[PDB]
Amino acid sequence: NTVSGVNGPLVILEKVKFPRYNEIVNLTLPDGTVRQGQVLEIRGDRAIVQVFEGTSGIDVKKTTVEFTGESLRIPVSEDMLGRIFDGSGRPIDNGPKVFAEDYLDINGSPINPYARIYPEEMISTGVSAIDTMNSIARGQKIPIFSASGLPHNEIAAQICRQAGLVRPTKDVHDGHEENFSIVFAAMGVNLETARFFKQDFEENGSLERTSLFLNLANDPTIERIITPRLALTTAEYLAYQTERHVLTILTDMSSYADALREVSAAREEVPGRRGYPGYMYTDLSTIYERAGRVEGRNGSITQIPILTMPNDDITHPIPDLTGYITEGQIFVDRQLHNKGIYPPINVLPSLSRLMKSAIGEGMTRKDHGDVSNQLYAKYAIGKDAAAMKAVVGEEALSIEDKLSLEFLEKFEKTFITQGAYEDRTVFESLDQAWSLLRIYPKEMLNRISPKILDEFY
Amino acid sequence: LTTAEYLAYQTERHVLTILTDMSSYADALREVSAAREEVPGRRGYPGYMYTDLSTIYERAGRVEGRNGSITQIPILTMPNDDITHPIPDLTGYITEGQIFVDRQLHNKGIYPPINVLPSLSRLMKSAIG
Amino acid sequence: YGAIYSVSGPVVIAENMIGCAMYELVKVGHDNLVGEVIRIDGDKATIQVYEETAGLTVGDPVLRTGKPLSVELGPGLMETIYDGIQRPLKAIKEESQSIYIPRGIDTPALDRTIKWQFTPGKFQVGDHISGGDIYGSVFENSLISSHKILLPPRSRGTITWIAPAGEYTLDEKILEVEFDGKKSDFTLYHTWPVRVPRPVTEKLSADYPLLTGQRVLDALFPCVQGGTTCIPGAFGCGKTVISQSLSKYSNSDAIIYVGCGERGNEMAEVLMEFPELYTEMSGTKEPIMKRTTLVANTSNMPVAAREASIYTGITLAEYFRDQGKNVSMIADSSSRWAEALREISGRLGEMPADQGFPAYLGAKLASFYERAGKAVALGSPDRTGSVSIVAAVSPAGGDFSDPVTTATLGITQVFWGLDKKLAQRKHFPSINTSVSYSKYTNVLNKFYDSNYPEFPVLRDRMKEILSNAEELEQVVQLVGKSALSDSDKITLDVATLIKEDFLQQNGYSTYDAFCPIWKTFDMMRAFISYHDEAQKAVANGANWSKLADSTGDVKHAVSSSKFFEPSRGEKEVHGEFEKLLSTMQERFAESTD
Amino acid sequence: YGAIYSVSGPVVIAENMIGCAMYELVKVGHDNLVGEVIRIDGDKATIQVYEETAGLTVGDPVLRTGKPLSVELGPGLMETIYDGIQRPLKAIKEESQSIYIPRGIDTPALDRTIKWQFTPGKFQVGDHISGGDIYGSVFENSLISSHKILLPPRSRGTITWIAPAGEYTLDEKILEVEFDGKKSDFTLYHTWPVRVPRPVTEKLSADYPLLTGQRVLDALFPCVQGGTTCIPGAFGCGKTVISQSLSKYSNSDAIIYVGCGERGNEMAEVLMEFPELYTEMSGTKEPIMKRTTLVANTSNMPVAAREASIYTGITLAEYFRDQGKNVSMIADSSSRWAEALREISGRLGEMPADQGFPAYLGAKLASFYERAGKAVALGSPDRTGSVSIVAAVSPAGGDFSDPVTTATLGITQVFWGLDKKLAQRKHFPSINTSVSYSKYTNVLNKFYDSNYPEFPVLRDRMKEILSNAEELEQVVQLVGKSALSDSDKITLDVATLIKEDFLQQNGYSTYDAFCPIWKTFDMMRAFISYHDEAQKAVANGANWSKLADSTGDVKHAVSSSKFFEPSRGEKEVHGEFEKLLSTMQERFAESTD
Amino acid sequence: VFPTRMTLGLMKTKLKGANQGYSLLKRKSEALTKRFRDITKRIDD
Repeated sequence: NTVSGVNGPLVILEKVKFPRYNEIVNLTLPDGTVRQGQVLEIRGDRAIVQVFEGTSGIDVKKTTVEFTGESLRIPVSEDMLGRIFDGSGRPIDNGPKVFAEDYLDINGSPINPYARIYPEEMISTGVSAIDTMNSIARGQKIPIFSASGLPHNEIAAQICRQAGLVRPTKDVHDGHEENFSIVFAAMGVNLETARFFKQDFEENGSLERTSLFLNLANDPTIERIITPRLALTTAEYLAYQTERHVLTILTDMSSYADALREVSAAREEVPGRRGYPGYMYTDLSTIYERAGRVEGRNGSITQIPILTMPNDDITHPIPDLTGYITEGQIFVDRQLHNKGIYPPINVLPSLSRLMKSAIGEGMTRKDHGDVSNQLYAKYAIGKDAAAMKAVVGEEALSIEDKLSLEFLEKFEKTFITQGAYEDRTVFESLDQAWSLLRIYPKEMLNRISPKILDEFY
Repeated sequence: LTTAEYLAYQTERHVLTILTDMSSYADALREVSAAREEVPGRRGYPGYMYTDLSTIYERAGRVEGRNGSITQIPILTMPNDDITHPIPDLTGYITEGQIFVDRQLHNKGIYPPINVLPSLSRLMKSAIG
Repeated sequence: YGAIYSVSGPVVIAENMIGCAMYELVKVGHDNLVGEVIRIDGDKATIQVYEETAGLTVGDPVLRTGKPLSVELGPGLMETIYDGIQRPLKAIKEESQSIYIPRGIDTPALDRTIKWQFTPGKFQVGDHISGGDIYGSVFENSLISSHKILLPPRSRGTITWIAPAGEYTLDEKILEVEFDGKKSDFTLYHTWPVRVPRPVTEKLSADYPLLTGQRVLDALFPCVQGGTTCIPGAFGCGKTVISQSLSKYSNSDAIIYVGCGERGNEMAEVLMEFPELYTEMSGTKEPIMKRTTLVANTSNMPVAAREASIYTGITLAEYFRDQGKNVSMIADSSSRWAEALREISGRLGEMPADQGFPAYLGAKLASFYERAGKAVALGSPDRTGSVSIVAAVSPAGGDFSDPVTTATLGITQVFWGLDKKLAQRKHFPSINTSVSYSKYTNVLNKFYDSNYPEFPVLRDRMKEILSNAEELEQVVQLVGKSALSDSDKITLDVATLIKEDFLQQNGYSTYDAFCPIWKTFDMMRAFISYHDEAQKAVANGANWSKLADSTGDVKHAVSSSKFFEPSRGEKEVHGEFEKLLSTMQERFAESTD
Repeated sequence: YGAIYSVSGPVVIAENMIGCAMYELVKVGHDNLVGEVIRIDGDKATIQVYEETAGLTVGDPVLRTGKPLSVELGPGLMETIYDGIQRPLKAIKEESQSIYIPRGIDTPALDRTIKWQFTPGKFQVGDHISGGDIYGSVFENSLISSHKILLPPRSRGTITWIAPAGEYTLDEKILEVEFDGKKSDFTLYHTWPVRVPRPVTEKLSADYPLLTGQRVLDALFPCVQGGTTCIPGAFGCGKTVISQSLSKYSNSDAIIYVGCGERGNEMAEVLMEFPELYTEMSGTKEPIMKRTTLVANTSNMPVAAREASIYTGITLAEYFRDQGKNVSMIADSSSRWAEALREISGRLGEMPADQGFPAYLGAKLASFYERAGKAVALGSPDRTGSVSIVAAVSPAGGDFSDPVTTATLGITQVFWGLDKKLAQRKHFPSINTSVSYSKYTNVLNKFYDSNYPEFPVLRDRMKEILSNAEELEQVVQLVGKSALSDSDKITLDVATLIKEDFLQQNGYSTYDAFCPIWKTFDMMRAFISYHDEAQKAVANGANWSKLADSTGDVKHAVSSSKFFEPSRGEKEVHGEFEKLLSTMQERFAESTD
Repeated sequence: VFPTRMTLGLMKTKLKGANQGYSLLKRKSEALTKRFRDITKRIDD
């Protein structure tokens, strides 16, 4: 029909009642430009659409509507790596075209087949603090919690690039037997960021390794929400049909959450805690549910979402929600970054509750998990002692505390300090970790089972 | 309370009525009026929460001609553990003093675990026998 | 029958409804999605459709089933996995080639494929029967009949026809009931709306031991059979971990696990782990699972399944209790259930309360907990059962004042904590005594004293030690360890040891092994003994250093004791714990003079 | 055309508005006030009118301008003071006897009195010409590159009429283009809606700095064109100074100054000061003002102009980027642009997010940052130009934890921490090495190493030395300076020279606050050679007192380094530094032995 | 954890207390260190 009105990202159509929920419609501007949207609400003889593309210039009887008569599905192909796409279901970059062999829905249940069997295969990042203290699995979800003084993009790229070199070393070990694929999606970040990422992937290896979805900040909030959904379709097909392990790097996850926030402000929808939607739980879930092993059980989708915290607080709604849902927490610290530690990952609150699922034992040691717990415990004591060193001085602290202050300093500067291309095998990391444990005496290492301490020291 | 008024006034009983738990009453007030014209006050608790309260306090007190009395001891649970919250706050203005419990004694193991510093009755000197 | 008027978000409005009950189950559209009638405005009934909608047309058909969202209670609930909208998940895998629910599937409530062996009751022809009576029984497990076939509540009469011993299917008739002619036939399953609690004979006092098998609960604040519990905490809290332990060790004859909107990998883990691991009272083929039924739901899976989870599960529990079983129901988390409501209040356009969660929250939680407790089973044989509810919640960023946690705490009588600082050092779950209480503690100690342990006497000193430890620690921080007295040093050490050896359930070889109330008691005898003898010693003149180095071996032993399997002399008193008692005695004396 | 339905506040709704776009410029009433349609409900268009809707009865006519609200891009920008939606303030002073624009007074965006000399390009009639190709140019400057006239972006065709060389007015046509009949006429300016980003050939990352001419910017963490940067606010006792100095000392081709919503004391100061001050590269004709184009809004100006302010400035910056020029956008302050959003929201009835600031805030900032950056300019022979945004973000809650600051820093890659105590004492600029960072460091340091400086070695070392000095200073307070080695004392001695010369610069003198990028590198060279040599010499047998007497003359020179002239033979190689190096090596043999 | 209503009144005066107290403790330390340097020299003599 024709546009009735427009109030923000919501568009009021006066139409007829034949449309179905999320059925595509195309808005024909008087310029003769077509932009796409999907109906968010339908009522009798009228619709509310949210348009992906644009949010202004929308007329009345000079404008027209046309129905596509297909509710939105993403055209998925398995020849997607190396190929440049834009976050809009097609490239607007003029990159190699998407093609379709299935079109798969982004609602969060197309044909979805996931974990009835939990991850047991270890996948390494080449970084000790990640791998040893928390571990990463063939379905693991780990949030990178970052800040406005940390460079989020440099760490994001760091984890991805080094996990591509380690992952074939692990294929030979028989941790794997199937392909590796990267799906990189950037949604609504700066130009400066976008360019940087592409440059990073090229240096380490190639861009044949990865598939790229690029979405620009100048493009709307409505576009931004569809951008990860496009990533999900890509990854699920690859795992399902061609038994490939898929690694998704989703940047920026915070970018996506602010978008949700905008479609409740310029909607009449009342928001929940701290101005973030009440139905914020469901929006976030959609990304995280579509993870784990994929049917055949040689395919998988593994997630590393990248969150930048704006206030850097742990009372902000985004970091909290994400944490309950995700299988691990990786906290990256501004204070380490300042001191000259790269990567500057603080493990004080980094925790996995699904620690068993995260570790490996058939392509990693059984001792891996036992040592990690002890290390974490001994790091924590070393932090309690650090605060006490400032207050009390060395004028009353105990013999035991002194060992823990030394351990803390040796631990930051050796374990967490690694070259920009220097990759550590998980077995070598144990040897490093054992050096860290070795200064404490056999009565301070009392919590650990006697069997392990007498065996390996 | 209507039943207490019958005994106190017709057959001259001293009635002690215990009304537990005022927190459940208060909650009920909030859930209703989410579909009337009347529309809740401060923090989603009714602004007319005070009117409700006052209907309970109405049938309490000394009785004319001195046939009996109804004395009332309500039990309020502070849900956030602060008395700056609506349930203690409105109720406290009506009431002639308050006796507030103590969190700290409890942990120690004491019973009854109340404290005396937040507890004061103003009409103490004149009231007593 | 009805015709869709509008779909605005997951909310659908359909005209041509002359009726419909509250929360009536419907199949909406040609797709046949789940719904319930929340409200009615005019002739147009607003029905929320809670299975994901990306393609429902206006003027699609609306079919009323004619009764509310309900559950089947009948044979083959055990070792059979279901959703919160009672669809068998296994049935879906085979048919659909969609391991999880895809958009638009309609699979019946039970398995009508598995024949079951029916034997007749003490009620033969011409005998009166009434709801909740044992009309018969079904063999389900290798050791016991799980599902006692009950006449449903709100049915009555005399039995004209009792089917004989043999195999039958679920939809075939097996019972005929006389009361105003053929009142109806009955089938093996019976139905019940899940917003109605099941009626009991009487509720009975809660004062009987509930052994959850975890050292840390037994030591500090045990639960009771009939219990209600709140547990907060936020990721790295060990809640999945304590569920798995809880299912293995649990003395209850049924455990019902409720996944309210879980990772999916978490559900995949617990499912695999029950048949991989062995039970403590023995279990022949899928050992732990024989006692376990899963209601599992993931984070984006239907909002109805997630909302109904606590009611589907509590109804199951009440039915097992009416059967005469002791049930431990674990729900994890009620907070994820609370998000389902936050979402419901926005969509409908009803006004919510604080934090954008509605005010009706408080009633709905309370209703769930009150149906729990210990009771005398409804039905003529008469038995004793319990439903002891352990309900997990999550703080909003370290804020325990958020409506969900405060509400649950309102209703509970037992509170068990969770401390973030202590989890970082790996001590989860982390329960102290300034974030936790139990009203059952007083009666519970009286019952344990009887059974053998000295527990009440040791419990009081144990509480004190922790309570003083915290306060003494604040002085170490600010002033330094230079303002302490020697007895206060003692309180600090014994405390650090307690933190590790009970609260930590983290491995170092193997995740820790079944520790009973008896085991737990021995640990307490050794820590409390250490503290008394040491303070005497310092009081009476002696070095701190001499005393701590000397305890040494004994400390390593208690740490690792829990990894070793129970019984090492006996369960009651181990030889390993017995011997330390002598060692302390020998040390105390060397020290004094 | 439309008729006014309601005027409720400054919001006016009008009926009978068809083919009304959603950014449509409209003129309300008989008076012709400026307004723009934010929303449309039905037949009725909801307009925010920026000027007073006093005297406007219901029934006045509403006349569409027939196109969105646009800004004009072309000759005669420089040396003009403008509104937030580009309206010459200067032109109102001539006519009205007013500084500001009062209600019912609108005028065109570019002056039509002024005529400029149009010179044709390399294309003639019958040539096909494409979007952004250089059709001609205007020359009216001699100090900087002028206004090179492009064919309007997203416009193609064959040129029917190319006007020959001669003076034409801005208003007057100089082009007709053949593209499906007569495409339209075009003029010397082009209109572009400002809430749409201007295209360029492609955008690139930044890599290319230019003369900042303030030593501290280059030295502590380099200043780059095509950058994203946060500078703290101070409300005109510190904010004003750094802004005035950045405009004056930076010899970037253009500078576009935007005052979003300022005190009015600051607006008043920037306009009077620009012709008065001298260029730092030579030339008169109102020195700095000739390079400057100003958008100057006090908070008193209409709220849509305050919101619009940055958008119009950014389009301006983007236009000059296609000519191939390096631009500094100096915007002050985003907190004040943000304040406008908050106001406009409450008037509409929009529900905001945290602290009363909308949710349009975070996406509008992200969109804004990306328009700014480095790009290869559009037009056939191609050049490189840049747009560098330095945006101040002031207190908006009395802290920097408010939504505007916290959002921006995140997208931003650079923070420069002004120091209040030093600022109140009138050292400008005085950037703190503790709070500050640049994530541009790496790529840039490699760029200067290419060009000729030893820059990576010196910058990194500059930072370490100062960080180290805070930590050694603490050892002097508590233990004493006498028990510490000569080496440590030296680490501090050098840090004090680095602090005095660079960081404590006074923008009230030009031999103390203007030196080229090479000159700034030569000074820093001088201090580093001394640190190493001083530590080397004390090790081989020298003392702090001995060292100080011995270095003498070179130490005095380095102290006196800032007072020296920008040249000595060249402004790129300062001969006095190159010879200083020799005097240092000769001094080190003498001192040590 | 803590009240959500009028923690601001008690907390505000604490915060001020702390920074004010800190400044003051620094002057008392400065005086104590001031005398200490002097007596160390006098005592050796």
